Amino acid sequence: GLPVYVTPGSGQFMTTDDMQSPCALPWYHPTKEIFIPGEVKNLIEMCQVDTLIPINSTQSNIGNVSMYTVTLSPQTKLAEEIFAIKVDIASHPLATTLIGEIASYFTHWTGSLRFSFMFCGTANTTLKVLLAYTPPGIGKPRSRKEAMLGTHVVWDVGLQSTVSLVVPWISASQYRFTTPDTYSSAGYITCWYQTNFVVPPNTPNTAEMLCFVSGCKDFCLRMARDTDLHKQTGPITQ
Amino acid sequence: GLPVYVTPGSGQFMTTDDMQSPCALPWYHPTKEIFIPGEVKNLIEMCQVDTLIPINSTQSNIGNVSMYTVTLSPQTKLAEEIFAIKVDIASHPLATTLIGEIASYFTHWTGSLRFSFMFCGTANTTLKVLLAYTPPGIGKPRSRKEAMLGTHVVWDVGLQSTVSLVVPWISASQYRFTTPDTYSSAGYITCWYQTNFVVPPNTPNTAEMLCFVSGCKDFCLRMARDTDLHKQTGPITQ
Amino acid sequence: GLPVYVTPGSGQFMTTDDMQSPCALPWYHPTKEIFIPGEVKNLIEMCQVDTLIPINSTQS
Amino acid sequence: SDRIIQITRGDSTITSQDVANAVVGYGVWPHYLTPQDATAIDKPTQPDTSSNRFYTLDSKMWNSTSKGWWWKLPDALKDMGIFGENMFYHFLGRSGYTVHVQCNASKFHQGTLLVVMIPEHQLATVNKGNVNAGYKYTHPGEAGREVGTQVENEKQPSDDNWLNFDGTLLGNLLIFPHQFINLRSNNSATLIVPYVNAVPMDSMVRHNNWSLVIIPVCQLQSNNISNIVPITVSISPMCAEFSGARAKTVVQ
Amino acid sequence: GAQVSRQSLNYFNINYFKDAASSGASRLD
Amino acid sequence: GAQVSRQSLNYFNINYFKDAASSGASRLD
Amino acid sequence: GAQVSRQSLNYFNINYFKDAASSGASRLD
Amino acid sequence: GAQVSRQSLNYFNINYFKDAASSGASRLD
Amino acid sequence: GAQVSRQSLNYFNINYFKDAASSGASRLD
Amino acid sequence: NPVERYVDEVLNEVLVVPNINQSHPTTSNAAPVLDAAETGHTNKIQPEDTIETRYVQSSQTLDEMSVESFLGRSGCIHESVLDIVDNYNDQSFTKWNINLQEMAQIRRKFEMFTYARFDSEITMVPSVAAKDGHIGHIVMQYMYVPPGAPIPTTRDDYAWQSGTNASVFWQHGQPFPRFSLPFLSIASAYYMFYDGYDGDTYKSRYGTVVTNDMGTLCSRIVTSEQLHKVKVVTRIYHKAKHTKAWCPRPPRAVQYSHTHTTNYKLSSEVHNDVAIRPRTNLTTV
Amino acid sequence: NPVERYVDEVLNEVLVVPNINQSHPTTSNAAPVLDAAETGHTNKIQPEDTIETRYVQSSQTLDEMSVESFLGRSGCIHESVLDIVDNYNDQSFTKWNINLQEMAQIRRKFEMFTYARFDSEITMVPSVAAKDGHIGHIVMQYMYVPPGAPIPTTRDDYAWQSGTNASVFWQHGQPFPRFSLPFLSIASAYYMFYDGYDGDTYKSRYGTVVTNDMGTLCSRIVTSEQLHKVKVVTRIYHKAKHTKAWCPRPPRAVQYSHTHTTNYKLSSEVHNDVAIRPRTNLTTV
Amino acid sequence: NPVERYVDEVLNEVLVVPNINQSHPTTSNAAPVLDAAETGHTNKIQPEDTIETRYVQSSQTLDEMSVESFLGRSGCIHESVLDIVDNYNDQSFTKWNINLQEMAQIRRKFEMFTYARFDSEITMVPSVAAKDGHIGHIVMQYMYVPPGAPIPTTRDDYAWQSGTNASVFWQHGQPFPRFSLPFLSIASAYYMFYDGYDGDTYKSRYGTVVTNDMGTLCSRIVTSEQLHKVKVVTRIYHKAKHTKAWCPRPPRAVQYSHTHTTNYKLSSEVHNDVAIRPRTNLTTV
Ligand SMILES: CCCCCCCCCCCCCC(=O)O
Ligand SMILES: CCCCCCCCCCCCCC(=O)O
Ligand SMILES: CCCCCCCCCCCCCC(=O)O
Repeated sequence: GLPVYVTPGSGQFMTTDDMQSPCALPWYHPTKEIFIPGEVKNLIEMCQVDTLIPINSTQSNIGNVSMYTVTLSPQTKLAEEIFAIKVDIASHPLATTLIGEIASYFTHWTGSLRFSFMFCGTANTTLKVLLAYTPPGIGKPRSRKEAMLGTHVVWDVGLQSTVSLVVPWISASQYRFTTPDTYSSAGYITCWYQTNFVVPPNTPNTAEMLCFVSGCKDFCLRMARDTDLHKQTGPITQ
Repeated sequence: GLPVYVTPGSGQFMTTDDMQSPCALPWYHPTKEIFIPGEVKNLIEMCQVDTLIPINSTQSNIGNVSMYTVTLSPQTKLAEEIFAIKVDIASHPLATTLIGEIASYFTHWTGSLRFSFMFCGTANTTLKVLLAYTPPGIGKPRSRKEAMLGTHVVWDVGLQSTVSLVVPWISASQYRFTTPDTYSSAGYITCWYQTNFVVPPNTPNTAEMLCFVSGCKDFCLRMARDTDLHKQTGPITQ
Repeated sequence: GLPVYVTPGSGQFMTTDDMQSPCALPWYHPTKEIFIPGEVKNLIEMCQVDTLIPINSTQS
Repeated sequence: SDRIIQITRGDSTITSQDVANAVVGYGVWPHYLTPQDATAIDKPTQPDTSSNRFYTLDSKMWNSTSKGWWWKLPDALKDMGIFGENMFYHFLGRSGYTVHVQCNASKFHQGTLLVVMIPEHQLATVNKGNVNAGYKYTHPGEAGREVGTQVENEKQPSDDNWLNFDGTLLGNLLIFPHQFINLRSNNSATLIVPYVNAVPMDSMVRHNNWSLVIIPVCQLQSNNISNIVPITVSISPMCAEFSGARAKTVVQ
Repeated sequence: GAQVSRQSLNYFNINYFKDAASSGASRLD
Repeated sequence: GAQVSRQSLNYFNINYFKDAASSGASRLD
Repeated sequence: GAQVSRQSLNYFNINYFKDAASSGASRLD
Repeated sequence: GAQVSRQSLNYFNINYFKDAASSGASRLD
Repeated sequence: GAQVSRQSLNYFNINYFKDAASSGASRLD
Repeated sequence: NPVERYVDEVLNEVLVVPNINQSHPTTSNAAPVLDAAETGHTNKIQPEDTIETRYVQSSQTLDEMSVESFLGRSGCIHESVLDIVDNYNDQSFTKWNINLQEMAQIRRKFEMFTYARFDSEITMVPSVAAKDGHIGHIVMQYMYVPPGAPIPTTRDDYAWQSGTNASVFWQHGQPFPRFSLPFLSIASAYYMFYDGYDGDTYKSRYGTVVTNDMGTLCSRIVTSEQLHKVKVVTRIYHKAKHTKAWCPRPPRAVQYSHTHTTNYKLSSEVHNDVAIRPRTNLTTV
Repeated sequence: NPVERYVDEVLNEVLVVPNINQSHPTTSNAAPVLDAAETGHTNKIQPEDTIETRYVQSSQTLDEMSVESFLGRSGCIHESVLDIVDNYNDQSFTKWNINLQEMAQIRRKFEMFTYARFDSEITMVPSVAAKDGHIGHIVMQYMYVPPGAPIPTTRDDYAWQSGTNASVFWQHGQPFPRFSLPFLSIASAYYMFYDGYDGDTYKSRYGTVVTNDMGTLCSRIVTSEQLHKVKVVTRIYHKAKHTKAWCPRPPRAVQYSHTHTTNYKLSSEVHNDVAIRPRTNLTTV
Repeated sequence: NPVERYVDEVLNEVLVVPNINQSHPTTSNAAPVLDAAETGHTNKIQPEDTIETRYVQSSQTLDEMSVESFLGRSGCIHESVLDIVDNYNDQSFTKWNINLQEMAQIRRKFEMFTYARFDSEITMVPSVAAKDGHIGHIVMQYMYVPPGAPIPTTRDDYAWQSGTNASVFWQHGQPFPRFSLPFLSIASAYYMFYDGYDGDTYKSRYGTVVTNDMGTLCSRIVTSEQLHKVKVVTRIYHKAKHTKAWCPRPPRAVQYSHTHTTNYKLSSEVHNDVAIRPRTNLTTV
């Protein structure tokens, strides 16, 4: 017979190996494949779709739709801060968004992020807001002046209800860890009143805003891993 | 020697594998093959041949030829029901027919079924009957009117003794399970008096009918499995 | 199957062998390589550079 | 104008002068079953304009405390003209839909509705072991379900809008064909969905292919709350075809 | 034996032993 | 089966069993 | 992959796995 | 050694060792 | 390495490792 | 193309089933649904002839229903037992008159035909039970003794030399033994049934026992007596290869009782002896 | 080129991501950053449209994010236990109704789609625990019993003959068993979710239990009773191959409670039932 | 020629060294032996310039001195211990934060460069010590848990399902496990040294611990509790493949004390802390 040399690794079972194996059902012919709308070939397709950020997930709001909305109203002090969160795609509150959940199945991420905001006040309610992205190496901005020195978008509310702020990939390394790691913490995104929330008389004095997130054309995930956003603490029975 | 990597599965014995093995009788020359009439190359050939349905298999009839016949006679009430059974190829009473037995060696089936009926009364006995197939999603018809709303054949007894009703493949899925499964229960086939059984005087007032079943050109079985229509509860000795 | 003859040495692990092995991270694409000054391809490059001799290495 | 829309189906025409474009589920327009994908061999019946027309359901009232509403298809149309008749006289049915949700208010009103079409929306029960949602509860008809009202029962399905009534987070419903009715922008939503299933045709009585879910994500508010603000749903089957004719199935 | 085919999709029908009984399942038809 | 390619860099895409289910992971696209 | 050379002294540089990391030591230069 | 034949039905009579005594049973005639 | 010869009696002198010391006994003369 | 046929083998699409064509309403004096079963032929009517069908492209294949496939699955035909109880010399070897009549599952499948010709793949699964704790080093010998060859009567019988008979030696820890056997009959095919005798008197034997002698399988634990007693059970599996079958027949409807015979037992309530389930009446589904 | 595509596979550069192009300051009445989420579409704005970007050549690839890759990793789906305690005949065999609903990790991944079609690679990892000291010679039999086939009720049930069913025999000391299964459904794809019933009454079953019957896995220790008792645990691993998926959906946000159902439990403090971590307030990162 | 280069690989003559040429007596105002080390350059003078050399053909090759060769030898980087003492559930599993900082031999070689890029071949050598007599049937599971993935806290933790993580299962008696890992960094090369922090305060971490997170290796004895206790020690070996290195540096001159840091200890007599051997005086060889 052909002389062979059994190499280390032989006989082992690696869950990620790619070998061939005999079929238990020889001659079996699978059901003809029919056309079904909605086929997905790559998870990137799902990362490119906006999903809502549970940005207002304080303990009293979790378990309520209100955990997804941010309230705006007439201010008495100028340049007030509206919200502030980390930009890290798998950090909280971004973690449970679809892109955050998918990112949690990988170890590395890269690319630019797309944050969108839809104003939901009356059509006669006006407002100008400043959305800013603060690259790392510094703490979150403590004022609007400090925040606008970074990347930002001044949003004017009007006929078009939604605005988008892109968080460009500004990193030392080509990739970052998806799990909360100092060295690769991507920065912050804050929101401030640019002018003020204004309404005519007989109009509600508060309004909600919805927040979305998705990845830009350069978004990419790497190194598959199990997620820590879901667990099993007992047997799943019949 | 050639470096090799022993893959998972090696050394195992799978009853359905397709490997080669050394011959215990080297140089042995098998007996010349001669022509024998009746060769079978595919079991479908056997599914296309009619065999009798033990449709009248009540406890008192089993063990008697009468379990294969259905009695007809002059009726006093109109549109009376003659018989009713499930269409499922491996259900009872279809189970022990040849096609039912073969179907019991597979997990899935598809295609149309051919049910035939041969009248065996005297040549002067007349009759018109309605054979109906009720597609699933509803209970068996409770009357002739209810039954004829489905697929059916009105059979007129005459010089030609036999009629055939085809149960078309009408299913959501391309295949169905051969074993009694709700989701894939194919429906019913019922028989009703269309007019009445009529005879001249001095002629027997009852007559028998034989029932056959076989598969149409689109019939097909899939996923080989052991049958539950036969068992072994002890050793078979010499 | 193909008749084979397992040769002596099979199954052993020699720290200096040069075999291939399955990758634990299939489909993974490594970070693009960038230019970094100072690449070394052979240790001889380091042997050709002068370094000081601690010639006066008495205990004191 | 891109703010306007006119949808004509059979003998019905619907208009809106403040739309937010329209959505075509998964980018596939509804179409009849082809012989390459078909399995049932009898010739299908295609009612055409007598079934592919807009059927308007019972309207609902939206108020500051509304938690949402949902309907299931084809269940919601089980009692709608020729389409309804056909789904009970035949074992198999197949159809696409044009869903037009209507809700106008005033320019001094504010509120936001998330309108979603979910394929295979398999509902959950809460804290009831392996007991699943009962047939009757997932087949409410044109009345649909008003989230936050139904008086509990064992086979009663989940009523948690934030968990999509199935153990997943509301914020991610956007991965399904959807639109928003943001009162300051539009007064209607339009979604055209194709037939979606792992089989070419199916029982319209025991399998609901799509579920229409409407959740008010931003509370309805105004300074004239006495004026009732309804939500009306009009659905039009598309390319409806049925197979396996027999007597009419009677449920319950 | 190697019944090498060509099309490039080359088919290698190999018979490792010298007896017909040793080969695997037969082709259909 | 051996799907022998040529370029010389010859590619040998071998399928050791006679059932499609037996082969390894699919190519992308 | 088989990087078949010719000269007859044929060289068969075979890569048994589908990932670059799987191959043996690199060539020099 | 490989005594490759051709007909396409290619025959591969392989001798894995370098001694005549090592080969299998002889052909007849 | 494969030192393929031809005559048809093809000779396949294969060297499975990348070091001269690894090959078997030398030829004579 | 031997390469196009190759693709069909991998996809299992060698034997395709016909499509259903679109049909239309008809009014004719040609009535396909009417026939005469007395002829002994099956009416060849198809769905297009009884209803208005649509056009449907069939994707089903009959490959798996082929005879090669049906009988080409390895099934148990024997369970050999070597149980060391109190005498190693007597209990360390045994013999079995080879046949495919002792296990119902494979027997019934082959008996769905009158004649069958095929090569056989025999796979053996030995399992050593440690009755006292250890199994030591178990080496087994399985010798095929064709009719006429000397049958061993002791564990050291000269016949174990196997100077001509084929023997397979298995060592505990090594993979399951397996070998192929060519079609063995002195005839052109094996008789699944035989309506004949080995003579013409009241004492002549009847049935396949007359035509199906396959010899004997003699086994022994090669290892000499060990301190700890073991129970070695070797299960024999058979698979038909390169198969042909003739004259299909009714499937076995009752349990088998003995080898090489169609004999059966009947109880007082026969419906318990067959797979038929009593119906309440003609109209109860 | 089938050789150029080969190089891309080895380097994992089949699906490349777009480069970022240099952009410049702009002053226009075209405002890409403004849109309307009400449409149900995602704004397609890119970084070049909101800031002045430099030109950068992307080297990232999406290969690893493919569906084949995502679902192409072998994960545990079952842990079969055969624990010999006091009755070998009753404890040496067992059965399992096959499904991918019992282990959270792989279940959640597949459930990120509504439908999925794929072949399956099953790998088994058996481990024999010596409760009394020795393990003897362990031989296992794993039989796939499709729905309808007879299920064994004893360790010597005739069904173990496996005359038609596929069985895998493993011998302790030999490599882990592994085999492939072709897409098994009677439909075109597996239902990850099913908003339907197996009837139309208050007692009809709901969900995937109606459509996902895969049969049973029957196991037994082939070896006959040994002096020393053992506990054999066979872990089953599944990997999807040649995969296709349709209609992505929200990931499971709460723990699973039962098989074939989306049912869940909620505590008095719901934030403990989801992965969401309570924020101090809107401005606390 | 890819075949001529092949011959050079087998003979290890890819990188040849220059010959020495014959030289002659010289009298010139060009003095090669004189230079200025202040420039930071090494005088390029060769033997032919200082003495009268003969002609000699060099046969030496530098192949073995290549970076691939130098770092291409498998060395131990970790010795994992699973010692069953009194609690199987707690002692049958463990974890290790992966790094190449714990074993001096390979660490010192890699640290002769500032940056290095390479794929890794991991080979594992498990050895089961029978503390009570038997080892039974040992099956091990080694799971690579990238940073972020759930780390198991019990031997039956759901994370062992390994639905996405890569796990290697080894069975006692089978060959040593081995697999390859592709260059893992989020950067272009691994940092052997890092003069930086993960922040800018007095409490920020310093060194490679900031940049070299490789995740965790989680192990467990898959086999359930056995009567006899064992001590399983798995030694991990690493070998660099397809290597590149940049900016060579001085070799470690004192013992290492901790991972990811250049910290060291000094005694009262420093000559004992370095490999330098005290000379009696300047002229004592
Ligand atoms: C060591 C056992 C040899 C294995 C059994 C070979 C069986 C092949 C013969 C088949 C003939 C069937 C007739 C019969 O029922 O006896
Ligand atoms: C011996 C076990 C057979 C191994 C398991 C095969 C699983 C493949 C079927 C996948 C269908 C998923 C639907 C479900 O959740 O039940
Ligand atoms: C299961 C263990 C994975 C085996 C270890 C892989 C090591 C490769 C990374 C090399 C990076 C060196 C930087 C360091 O000192 O930490």
